[PDB]
Amino acid sequence: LHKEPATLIKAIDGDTVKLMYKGQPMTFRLLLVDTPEFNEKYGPEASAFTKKMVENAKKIEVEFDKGQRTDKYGRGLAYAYADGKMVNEAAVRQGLAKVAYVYKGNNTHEQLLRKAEAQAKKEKLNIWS
Ligand SMILES: Cc1cn([C@H]2C[C@H](OP(=O)(O)O)[C@@H](COP(=O)(O)O)O2)c(=O)[nH]c1=O
Ligand SMILES: [Ca+2]
Repeated sequence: LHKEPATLIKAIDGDTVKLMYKGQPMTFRLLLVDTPEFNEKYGPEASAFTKKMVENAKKIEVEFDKGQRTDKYGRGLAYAYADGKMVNEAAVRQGLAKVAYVYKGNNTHEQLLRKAEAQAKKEKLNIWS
């Protein structure tokens, strides 16, 4: 896979963010994860975690997987990086996202993220407390 440039337009919630990619505004949905909705338990904490990570980054990048690059709602589907650190992984590692929505052929980082979930669960963090 390849990292590509993007810039933050606006944080949205734990697993979606609005970015400018190739000069166009897009909502991105993070691959392979599910955060609680803002209205649910840990939702506000997941939103705040992803907001801080993307707002504090000097450099945002997106990395598309091998399959679909957009979903049925027109959201980009990607791995997002903040100063080199994967947001999708970091939210799972802190127990603020579950591994989810693992579709065949857009699942390059599945094992990396399942290892992060196992660690968060062993630590009883957040969702796993
Ligand atoms: C993450 C992901 C979500 N989606 C779709 C499945 C779900 O459809 P439904 O809306 O019909 O439930 C929705 C979940 O996104 P949210 O968790 O952002 O609600 O997005 C994909 O199609 N591909 C993906 O990789
Ligand atoms: Ca969600």
